[PDB]
Order: sequence, then C-alpha cells, then structure tokens
Amino acid sequence: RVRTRKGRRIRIPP
Repeated sequence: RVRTRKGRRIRIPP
C-alpha cells in the first residue's frame, strides 16, 4: 500500500 504523511507520499509494502 501507499500511505501519505506530512502532505507527502510514501511507499511501504502492500
């Protein structure tokens, strides 16, 4: 999946 934080995108596994 691809979550989002600090108005930014991140990648981590599913």
